[PDB]
Amino acid sequence: PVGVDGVQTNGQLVVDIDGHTWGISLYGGGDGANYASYLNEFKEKVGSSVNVFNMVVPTAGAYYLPEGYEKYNASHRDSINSIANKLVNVINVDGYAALEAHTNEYIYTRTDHHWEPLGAYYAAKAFCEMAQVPVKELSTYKTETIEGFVGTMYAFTEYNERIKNDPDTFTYYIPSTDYTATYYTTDFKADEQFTQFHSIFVDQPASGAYSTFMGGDQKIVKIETANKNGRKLCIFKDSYGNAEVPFFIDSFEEIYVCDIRYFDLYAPDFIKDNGITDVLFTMCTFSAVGENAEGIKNNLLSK
Repeated sequence: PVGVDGVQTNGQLVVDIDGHTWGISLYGGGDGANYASYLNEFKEKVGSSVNVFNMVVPTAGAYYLPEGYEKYNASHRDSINSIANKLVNVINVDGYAALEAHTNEYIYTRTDHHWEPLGAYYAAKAFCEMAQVPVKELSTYKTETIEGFVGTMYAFTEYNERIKNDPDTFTYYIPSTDYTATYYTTDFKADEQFTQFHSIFVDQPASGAYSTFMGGDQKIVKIETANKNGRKLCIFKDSYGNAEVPFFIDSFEEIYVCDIRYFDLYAPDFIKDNGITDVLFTMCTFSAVGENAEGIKNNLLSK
C-alpha cells in the first residue's frame, strides 16, 4: 500500500491508506526460543497420545504496512519460522499463509490490536484442516455487526484523534451447532456469579466489541457441543485466540479455553483430568517472542 501523513509513537504507526486511517504496531522480531522450549516441555509432559498444535499469527503490519516503512518493521514470518523450526513433536499450523491469501478481505481491524473475526476464521480453518475436523462455510453462521468500533489503537497511539474518527465495523459470526458454555475461575472452580450464563457471546458497548468473545480473559471457559465426535480441545492463548473460539464449536465435542496469562493450575494434569485429545497454543507474534510466552513456563508448567 501507499501511505499518507504517517506518524510514529509508542511503537505504533498512524497512517492513512486508501482514504482510511490505520494504527499499526511495528515489529522488532525475536526468535521465540523460550516459547518453543516451553511448548516442547508441555508436549513431553502430555506424551504421544495428546496432539499438540502451534499457531502463531502475525499482526496487521505483516501485510498492510505501506511502502517506505520497511526499515521500521521486522518480519513476522521469520519469527514464526524460527519457532516452527525449534518445535519437537508439536504440529505447526501455517496461519500466516492462510491469512496472506485473504488480505483483500476485511481480515484485520484498522483501530484494534486484533484481527477481525473473519481473519480468525481463516486461521481456525487452517487448524481444523490439520486436525481433520474441517470448519463449515461462514454462510452457515449467523452474521452480527457492531458499527463504530474504535479499538485498542486509540489508547496505543496515545489517543490520536485520527483513530477515533475512523471507526471499524466489527463483524462476528455465531455458529450453527448447539453448545453450552460454563464459566470457571482460573483455578477451574465453577464461577457462581455466572451459574445461569451459558453463551460465549457477551453483550458489550461498541468500544468493547472484541470482548464479545467470553467477556474477557481472566477465566477458564468450558464448552460442550452437540458434535459428539470424542475430540476434546484445550486452547492456550493470548487475546488473539479469543476470536478463534466460535469457529471451533462445529468441530469439537468439548473446548476448554485458557489464557496463558491467567491460569492457576498445572496444565499437564488439567489435560489428563479432562480427557483432552488436542491442545492448541495460539497467539500473536509479539506474545510468542516476548513476555507473554513466559506464562507458559510460570503458569502452565508450574505445579
